Amino acid sequence: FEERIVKLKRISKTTKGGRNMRFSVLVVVGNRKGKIGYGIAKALEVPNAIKKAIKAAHNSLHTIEIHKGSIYHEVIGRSGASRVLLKPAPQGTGIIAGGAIRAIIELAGYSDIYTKNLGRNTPINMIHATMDGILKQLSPRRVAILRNKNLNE
Amino acid sequence: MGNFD
Amino acid sequence: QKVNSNGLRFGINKNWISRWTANSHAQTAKWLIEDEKIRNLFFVNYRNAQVSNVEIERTQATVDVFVYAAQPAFLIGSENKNIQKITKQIKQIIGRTTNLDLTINEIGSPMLSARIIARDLANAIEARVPLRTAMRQSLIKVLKAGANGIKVLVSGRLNGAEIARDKMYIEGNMPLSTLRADIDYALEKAQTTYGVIGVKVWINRGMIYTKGLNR
Amino acid sequence: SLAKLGEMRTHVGMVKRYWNPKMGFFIEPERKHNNDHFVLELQRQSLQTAYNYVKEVAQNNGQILFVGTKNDYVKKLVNNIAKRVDVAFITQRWLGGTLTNFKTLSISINKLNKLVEKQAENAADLTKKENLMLSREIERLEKFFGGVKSLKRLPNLLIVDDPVYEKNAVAEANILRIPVVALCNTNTNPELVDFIIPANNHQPQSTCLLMNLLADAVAEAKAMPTMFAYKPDEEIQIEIPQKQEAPRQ
RNA sequence: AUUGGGCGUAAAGCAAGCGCAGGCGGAUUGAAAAGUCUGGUGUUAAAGGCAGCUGCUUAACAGUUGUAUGCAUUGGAAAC
RNA sequence: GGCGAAGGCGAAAACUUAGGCCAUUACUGACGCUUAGGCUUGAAAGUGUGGGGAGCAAAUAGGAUUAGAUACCCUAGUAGUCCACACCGUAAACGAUAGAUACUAGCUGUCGGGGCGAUCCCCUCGGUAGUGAAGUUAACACAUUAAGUAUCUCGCCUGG
RNA sequence: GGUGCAUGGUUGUCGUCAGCUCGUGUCGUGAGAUGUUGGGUUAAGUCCCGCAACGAGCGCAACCCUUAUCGUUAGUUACA
Repeated sequence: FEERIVKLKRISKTTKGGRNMRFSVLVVVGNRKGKIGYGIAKALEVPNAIKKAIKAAHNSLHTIEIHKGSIYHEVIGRSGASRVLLKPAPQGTGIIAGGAIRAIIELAGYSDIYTKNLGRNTPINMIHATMDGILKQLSPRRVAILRNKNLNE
Repeated sequence: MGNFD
Repeated sequence: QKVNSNGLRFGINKNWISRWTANSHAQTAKWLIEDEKIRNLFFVNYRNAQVSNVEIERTQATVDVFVYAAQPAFLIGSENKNIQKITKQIKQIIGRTTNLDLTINEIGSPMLSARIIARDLANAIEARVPLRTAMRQSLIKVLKAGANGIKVLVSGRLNGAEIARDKMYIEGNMPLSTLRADIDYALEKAQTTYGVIGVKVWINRGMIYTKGLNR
Repeated sequence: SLAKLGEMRTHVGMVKRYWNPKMGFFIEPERKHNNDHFVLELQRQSLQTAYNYVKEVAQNNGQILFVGTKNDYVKKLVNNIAKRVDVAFITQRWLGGTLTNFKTLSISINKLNKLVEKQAENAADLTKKENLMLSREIERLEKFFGGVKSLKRLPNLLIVDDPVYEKNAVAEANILRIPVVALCNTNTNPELVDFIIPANNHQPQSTCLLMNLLADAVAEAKAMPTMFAYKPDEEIQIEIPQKQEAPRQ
């Protein structure tokens, strides 16, 4: 639970006689052991928006599984024309990634990883693509169970 | 879910 | 462009602050300017005294300046070193033939009096404290004091130019348009090093139904 | 044992060619009637599953909720079920968010009960106009919250007589992980409803029948007698706004 | 953008058809072995890149040993 | 609604003539898709020669409104719009969606062939539309006639 | 003396116009939408039905003053 923000954005919708300046923030929540969630919310002030985003993220959490501190098979995250790639790095290289990717992977209790940004660079789409790529990970024990070759095959 | 509790 | 809430419900739900009378248009101006010097003198000299309001009682060369404050020790001082000084200052600023015999009385639940809250906001703003946290803390303390919603709006240089960026807060039923609301109002002029900061605090202390007239 | 196949004299039939095609499992190949008939053995199996689940839920001493919104018959039906068995129920339009958000409605039901007791203790202290105004608001609140008033936590089980017409209720129930059982007619989407009951709900005779078996199933777990379930023959004969004419236009 | 992009509205499907050369291409059997894989031999100068060691008071560096990559010949495999 | 590959095709007849769909116990036996170059067709405007000119109408003249009006309006008005032989080869030549093939829920019409047969309706194989999920898309939206899952080939794009 | 293009406070205008927003939740990759829309009645977002919305604040009315009837306490420096 570090709750490190990634990108706060200054948004505003027009209105008769003035500009409704109601900026929004994005947060990442992770227990450094497998719990990951994200949440985007808007408010008139920084603390209100931060609190709302943390509540939204922590309310909707979802788990991930760890094998030697890294992803074990290469996977590409296709979501909203903004691709993010993961690769099973060897134990020594350590964490390397962009801003939002490093935030997500570090808060995921992870370790060494290889990533490369593809497509656009808007943080929300990167977060969505990375999360999709990390949750379509199909566990080796799962495919072992759903196959007749469960005995280490 | 099989059964409640 | 709205009328002051204190002056709208004045004389129909709130008693007058300076009750007195004299000969017609002869020297009431003199008393009006002289007694007011006490009212401003308290609020200027004793910031930390947390004086809420003072009542003036004049009739044919006699004066009774009632005082309501949360910390009377500052007014009294140590072993009554300050009460004599304050009473002699009031005498020197009012004259010589009028008996004074002032009193100092405690206020019940001070944290729901607008004047001292505005004074504390001005002190916090002039102390380079960021406006948001201090205003939120004061809001929390006044709400916890056991009153109704609050309406604090502050204008001035909010740590920079482009002053027209005032901040306002509302956290409960505050019907300004209702005469039968018993709404207390006060204003303070925080004086920061960059300019003038105006703080306004509206406090609701419950409805005033069945009160008949001024208490 | 439990509503033998003879008693389901009118339990199959729906409007022609409006069925969701992903339910090809339950419906046999189409015939002249063009109303998608259902297999009764799997129907009895589904009834057994629902019975043994709601019985255990009631043994857990939780809270279950009932839903009925169609025009007259199902509303009177759920009212009768509520007055017969101590069950939470909803008779008017679903208020769009009863379960997904609960703090904004618990305050409302608390206000309802507080004003009910305020009326109960007020000996005409206020004016008659003031008395009339409060009672009108009481009537308003009972019109919407007369059912869900004796609950404290989120309902751990809810029933729906028509998931298509109650897509809001089933969607809200599926936002959470709580179970839901529905009279899944041949036009619904089974991916949402947990326990599928492929029965007929447009016709009057079948909805009351299955609602009564479920009500007795939850009642028997409370020791109460079973009016329409497990009871055998020459019974289960329900008064009928006659059940005929399946096709709709 | 072979791995590693696109062509409805953002640049981009020729106005359409007949079409040779080119690319691609039904199922089964036989052979050959041009593609394909693999074993042996020859060669792919030295310096340099990589790894280890030694010597400069230690590195920069120098020396030291192994190291890839392709090509040609020869012997087999027959799934495409 | 039908046909054609596209442009397009609607008073009636005769001759010549093209392609398409359904069923095939028939036949050749991979002879099939795409296509650089090439060839053919290709709305209207326009041009060369000879006719034709009822209506309409660029250019032009006059009468109106406007400050101006060489425009919108009105009255005249030639080339042209028509036909015969050639030339020009451009259009938002639009489904803004290249061709060929296999697979992928369903519902509502409509048109043709076939079986059954008073029409209506039963269904089979096709062509043309609407609604609609998984799926795709940046969204609009497409969605068995794909902008879906894939292959083959060609053409084309690389800021204004 | 200057800077109302550094201000507080005060004030004009839309305008006594009926609007302006927030909390929770839902939908949307998003700015955002949903309440505030649709149907009736009012000067009024005033109320009532329906409705993925449920509630809340500012804003309207109401509590205030004055005129319009009567009862009562009081009778002068009114009245008679």
